Amino acid sequence: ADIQTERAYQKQPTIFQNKKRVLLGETGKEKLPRYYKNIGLGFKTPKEAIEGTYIDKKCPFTGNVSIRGRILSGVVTKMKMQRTIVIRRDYLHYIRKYNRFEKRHKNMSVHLSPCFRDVQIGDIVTVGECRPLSKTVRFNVLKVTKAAGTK
Amino acid sequence: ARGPKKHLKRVAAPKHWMLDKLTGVFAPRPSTGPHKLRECLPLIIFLRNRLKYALTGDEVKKICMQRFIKIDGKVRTDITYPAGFMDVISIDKTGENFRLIYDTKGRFAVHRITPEEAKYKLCKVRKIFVGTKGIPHLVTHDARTIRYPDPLIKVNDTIQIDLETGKITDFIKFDTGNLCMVTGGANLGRIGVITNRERHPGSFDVVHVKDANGNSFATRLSNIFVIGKGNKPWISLPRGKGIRLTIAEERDKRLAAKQSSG
Amino acid sequence: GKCRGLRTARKLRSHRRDQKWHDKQYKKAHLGTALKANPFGGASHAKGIVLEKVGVEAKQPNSAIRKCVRVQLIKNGKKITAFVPNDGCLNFIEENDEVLVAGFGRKGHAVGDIPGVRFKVVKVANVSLLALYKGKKERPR
RNA sequence: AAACUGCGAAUGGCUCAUUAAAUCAGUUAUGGUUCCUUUGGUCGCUCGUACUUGGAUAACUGUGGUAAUUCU
RNA sequence: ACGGGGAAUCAGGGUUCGAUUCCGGAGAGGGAGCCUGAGAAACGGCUACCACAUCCAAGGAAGGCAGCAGGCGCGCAAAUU
RNA sequence: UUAAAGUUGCUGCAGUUAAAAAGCUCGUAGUUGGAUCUCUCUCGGCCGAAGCGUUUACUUUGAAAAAAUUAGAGUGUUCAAAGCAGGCCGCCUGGAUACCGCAGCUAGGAAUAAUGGAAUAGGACCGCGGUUCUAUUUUGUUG
RNA sequence: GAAGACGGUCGAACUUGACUAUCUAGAGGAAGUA
Repeated sequence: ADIQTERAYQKQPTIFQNKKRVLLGETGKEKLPRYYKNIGLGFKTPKEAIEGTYIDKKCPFTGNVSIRGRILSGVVTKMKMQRTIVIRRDYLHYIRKYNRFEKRHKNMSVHLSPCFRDVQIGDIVTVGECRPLSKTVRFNVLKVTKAAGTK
Repeated sequence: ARGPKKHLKRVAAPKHWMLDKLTGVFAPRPSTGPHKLRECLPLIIFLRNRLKYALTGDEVKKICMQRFIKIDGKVRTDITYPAGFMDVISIDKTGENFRLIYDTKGRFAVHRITPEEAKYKLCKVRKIFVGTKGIPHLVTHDARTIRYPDPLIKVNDTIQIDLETGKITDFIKFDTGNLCMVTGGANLGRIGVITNRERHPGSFDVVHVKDANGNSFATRLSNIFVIGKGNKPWISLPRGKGIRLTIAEERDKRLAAKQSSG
Repeated sequence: GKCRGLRTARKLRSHRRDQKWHDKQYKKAHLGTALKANPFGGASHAKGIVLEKVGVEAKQPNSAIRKCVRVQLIKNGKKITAFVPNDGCLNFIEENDEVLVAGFGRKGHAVGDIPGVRFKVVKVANVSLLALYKGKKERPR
């Protein structure tokens, strides 16, 4: 329950969890030691990462990805898939003949780790480039900042 | 393509070889080797286009096949063998020794050195790894690997090789106040003192270098070669001292060389 | 008046490229119907077989009979009336002849007096009409 | 000479039919891969007939088939 | 419509071209499948089908110029076996 | 096919009568929007490493941007289009430089133009308090 | 260790339909064209 919802046993692959022990620790405090790492670009790992119990192999903090490439940022529009959200990135494109600009946008399906709970729509995520996680997913949510009005 | 390419068109050759347009369709196309083909001199270009010892590629074949050319102490019969930055080309029959060092305009100069100097060279360490029962390793900028270096040698330092043994004699560390040559980009061939290094994580670092006359320029970190310690270079420097003149003062020097000579 | 703001580049260029189709020169050379109606198919010259000599009558404020030639083109089988320029140059033209036909000058419109004729003859039997007219060559036998 | 072995024949040359975020250009990444060759490293690190091992097959000799092949 | 570097024109802004010797892609009549090899879905390699087409003693055998020349065709339009 | 064409108009056209303004009001996107606010903390040698300062646009800089082509320096191909050579009596000297939009990097500037922050105070700065877990220094050694 | 065969896969092509497009043989006619 609460993790094992799939047909296969979910576990962090780096942590061995069947270390035998004597009854003074076998009965006293039962804690699976969590694997987490520190991604390197000044981003600090959230609290829910290092103490949570979720298992996500695509999480940037407790899974097997590395963050290298482009740091970008968008705004959450759709939260309707399993562990992956859709952001929108707005920019101005310079047309040279008219010396002017036009509002364009591009969508990005991006992977959202379960360590970012309380993510609304309309708020600004920071995304980092990883290896291709899916057919259309190449980025990963690294930092969430709320919208302007949510006190 | 269905595989690796073997030709080089003459227009797409590197600019600093100073080939011209009309003598052929092809360029010499360097062999694979210790230096990159955008960063090397093939031995055929050094021996007939620079030294004028030959007039054809056939004569370069005849000169090299008599085993007369040693590059870094070893005989090379390959006429497209890529010589590169700070290689010692030593012709024993004429008693000449050369080192490939960039000019202030970013081309390899015909720099003659004494046979005292022709027994060493400087290399830039690009990679350190520990491998297979804890033996530390180097990888220099010309594909040498060295087992058991000094443990103070770190990446981006500059070591000194003895060309017969292949072993390190001493080294310079990467620090502000040491002397550089730029080996890449716009600032190629310039020489000065490190004053600064700003570290951008996940990307390229930028090193600020100060010229001997107070000019200042930046490069990337990979385009930096530490020549000497403090101000003293550990090698002999070419005609210009790594001080790039502007076009106005180069014109003034070229005109002052005509009103005095003649 | 027209929009002028700093972010109006999409409104400005999508309006210009839609008002560009109201120009006669753009609509002619960017639609493709006028190129499929051109019997030359965009070529400068063409070649055809002379079907019959034809006298076309001049338009009203002057009076003569212009000496044209009805010619069926080789490359697509379209039929064409084409004007034979100088005098006694219809005498040089037999029937079922190879002929070389150019445009007449106004790029598909009928040059002044001759009604509905867009073309003129340049060569006949691979000899130019100017060489026959000035007596430099003769028609082969 | 021939033939076996090895390497090359994936480069070059030609053309512009397809192809409209595709190709391509600038920029980045492989910490997500493979790499003949060149260059350097490594190659008594292993505790268990050798002063040299075995069977063939071309070229060659000889007998041929098919109207016909760089066939056999 | 192969894409770029680029080209013509030009007060300034622009408009049109880029098949074409440099770089990148693609394809070897049309599709498909492979062997060998570090590297090919290779075509001056192989195996089929489709369309063409060659030699034949009628049993069978062989093919691929969008390489250099050259020929036919096509055309307004382009060179030496 | 380009200029002529200010006859496609961004610079830069026109809409009473020459071609032309919607029957009227509402109204989403888009476009455009009134004044207003004058840098520091631990170490390493008084300065740097550690933070940036709300976030961008803008601007200036830097480096990175194939050659050829274009602009352009030198040089009497006999001149020139070209070429990259050449010049003294073995020497001497070249084979420069600029431009390369947009997108992406770097560093200064802070006017203009967006955006943020304390109004159920869940506000800042302070000392004081309580709850939970923990760095490993601490007991010649070891437990 | 060859021929061969069961199966699987990739898959050109073949047949019959349906829709759609083109090239060609095709009576009749109409209007305008002059």
